[PDB]
Amino acid sequence: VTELHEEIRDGVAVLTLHGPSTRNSFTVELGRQLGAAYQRLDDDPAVRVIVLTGAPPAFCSGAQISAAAETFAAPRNPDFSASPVQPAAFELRTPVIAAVNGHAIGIGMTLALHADIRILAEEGRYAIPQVRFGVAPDALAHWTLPRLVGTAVAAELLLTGASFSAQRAVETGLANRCLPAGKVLGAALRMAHDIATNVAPESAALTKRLLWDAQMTGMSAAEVAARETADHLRLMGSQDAAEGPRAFIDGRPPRWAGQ
Amino acid sequence: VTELHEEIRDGVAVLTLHGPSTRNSFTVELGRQLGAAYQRLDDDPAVRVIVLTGAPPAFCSGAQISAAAETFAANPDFSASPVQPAAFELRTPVIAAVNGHAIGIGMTLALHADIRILAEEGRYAIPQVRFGVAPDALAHWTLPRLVGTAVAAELLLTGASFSAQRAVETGLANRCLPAGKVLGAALRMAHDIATNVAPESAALTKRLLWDAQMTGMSAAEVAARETADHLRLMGSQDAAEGPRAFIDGRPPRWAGQ
Amino acid sequence: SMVTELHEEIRDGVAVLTLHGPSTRNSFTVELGRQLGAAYQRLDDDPAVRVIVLTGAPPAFCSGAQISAFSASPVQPAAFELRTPVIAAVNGHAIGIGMTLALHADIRILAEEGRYAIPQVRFGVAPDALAHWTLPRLVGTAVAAELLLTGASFSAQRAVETGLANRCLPAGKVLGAALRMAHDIATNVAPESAALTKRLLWDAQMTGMSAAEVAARETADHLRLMGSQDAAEGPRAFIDGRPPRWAGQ
Ligand SMILES: [K+]
Ligand SMILES: [K+]
Ligand SMILES: [K+]
Ligand SMILES: [K+]
Repeated sequence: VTELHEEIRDGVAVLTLHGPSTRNSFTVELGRQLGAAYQRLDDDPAVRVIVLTGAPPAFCSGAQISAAAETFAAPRNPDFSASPVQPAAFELRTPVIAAVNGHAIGIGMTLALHADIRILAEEGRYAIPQVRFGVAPDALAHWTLPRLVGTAVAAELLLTGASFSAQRAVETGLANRCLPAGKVLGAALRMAHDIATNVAPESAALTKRLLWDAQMTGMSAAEVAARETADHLRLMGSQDAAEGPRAFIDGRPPRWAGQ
Repeated sequence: VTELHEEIRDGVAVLTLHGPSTRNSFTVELGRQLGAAYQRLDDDPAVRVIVLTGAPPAFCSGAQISAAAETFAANPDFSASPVQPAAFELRTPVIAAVNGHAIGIGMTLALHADIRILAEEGRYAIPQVRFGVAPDALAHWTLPRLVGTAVAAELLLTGASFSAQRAVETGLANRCLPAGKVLGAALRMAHDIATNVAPESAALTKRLLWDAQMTGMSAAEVAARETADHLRLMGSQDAAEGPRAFIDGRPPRWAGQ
Repeated sequence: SMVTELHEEIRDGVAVLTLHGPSTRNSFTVELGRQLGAAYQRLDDDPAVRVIVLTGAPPAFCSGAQISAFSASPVQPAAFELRTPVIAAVNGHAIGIGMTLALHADIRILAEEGRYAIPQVRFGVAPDALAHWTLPRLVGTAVAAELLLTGASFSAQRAVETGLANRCLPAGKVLGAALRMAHDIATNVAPESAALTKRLLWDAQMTGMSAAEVAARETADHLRLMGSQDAAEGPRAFIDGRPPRWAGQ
């Protein structure tokens, strides 16, 4: 069993993948719980940011290989899905930061690719090696990965299943930052608390949803430009648009109301 | 109020955001002037490249925070895209010589250019969400197409500052240089295009590159447009002159089309 | 009258195609393009071929089109339309269509010393072989616009830093590195796993599939693979601590 732990404090929810005996291996039940937690936390107005992390020393070692030799495609309803976490982090209004504190392999990595922002441990092993086991990348990696690193880096990681370093993840655009493992979660939390304190709630929600809706649906430039205008009318019609500059000029923290 | 200055010499037009008392702050009226200049310079056959830059020591500090209260105290034609046409809609190449600080819309408008050279000493940020508004001037569309979704999400959702070096490392900028060298490097690049790149070749290439991004053209549609553009170009004078001039090691004498 | 020749060698699951034209630094012609497209199709269809490596007769990869004093896509099918992985071992100079055809490969390994450029606009023509589409999907729109609108030379190091290339190495090491990568795929990656992964990655780019459509195909491809012997063999080999033996190989 890998459990999902949850703690909410001062506007930041931390979800921890907790399976010490298996380096937090992914399971079907863990995927069900993670999707349910994403939805509930997204809906909770008190939650400004979600941080996803693993019980040290790993983030998520992915599918249990020794336990996956006879996972036949049995006919059933509901059927199997290659997207075992729904909703995906990129479907939420709430920003999601993956504090990848150690090894992230297979679906451990492809689920981390759903987050807006990734901070990776320098000491971690990272790979998407599904094709070396006779299956294929999952959880939308065929779509998320080229949108980070371009098609060549994506093809190399998906077609060879090769391991890559935290440093190469930053160099190629997969990850935002790399740090020693013991510093990763703290950096993610500092970033999360800065969003919770200093970024307006509706500003974050509309910006995240336009960024990702445009990717998900293939919006044209004209369609994105029109939605920025419509989102601006929504934001400028709320007092938070006056509070941001007022608080800055006063030298005080903003008192966000949201809408 | 920041003015727009314009100088055209030897096929290169330089537009300067000139507001020395405010780090070249942006206003809607400046945006209107910039869009109008883009359109006129695009239509001017003598202009091969447009370079956009700021009066030192800044590129453009964006919307003044100090001016926000007056704005929200007071338009049916409001747009989050206050510069139209965008640089990426033109036939004419646009280089942003980002000679210093570029903040907010100062940065998002710079993202419209084909090429960015950034000052190593500059402060760069898109901090709109920290002020209760959101990224503007198509940043939700231009930025992931430069740096990928993760760097884009970090810059847009946190509003954090970033260095010129990080801009180059991630794909936002083409080059970084000390501030006082940025404009000169942009001008050398602009004059190389004006001298050595055929006018219709630049126009068709820029428009296919950007039209395909703007409208999500399929690979098949892009391939068909390349074929059409080639048939247009191969039957023109400049397709003969380019190789002829190269074989002589002389500057080409372009006619355009 | 000699031409750039297309040579082919298949050994241990890896096909090497060589652009062999040392008299012209392996220049490209429409006829070479026809031969390359035909070889890509045949090798894709050959079950014995796990990976195709494209390379040039030293010291060049491909000097591009001849200059003098119909389709802009002269290689069909393109490498990215195949089921079979394609690695371009860009062992030297790749200019013009020499570079834009290299951009069709899944993976590029570039010689550190080589000159690279897409200089068509400097010759009164324009980028070709889908460079307007492949290039921004590697390096972003700014690096793409710079390379296409200036036509200027760029380095292998810059190619790796921007995402155009996967690795850069001294010229004399490039083919060896591509072959080691190819043989690792042939040995350690299941055939249908590579085919479906390649086709979904590229089809989604070619036709602008929505995220929902990509997710649905991942599920359908997983159902296909879970119904295949290689999905049993991968875990079984791992548990045994032995190399996998893929079906029909
Ligand atoms: K929430
Ligand atoms: K013009
Ligand atoms: K084959
Ligand atoms: K990069």
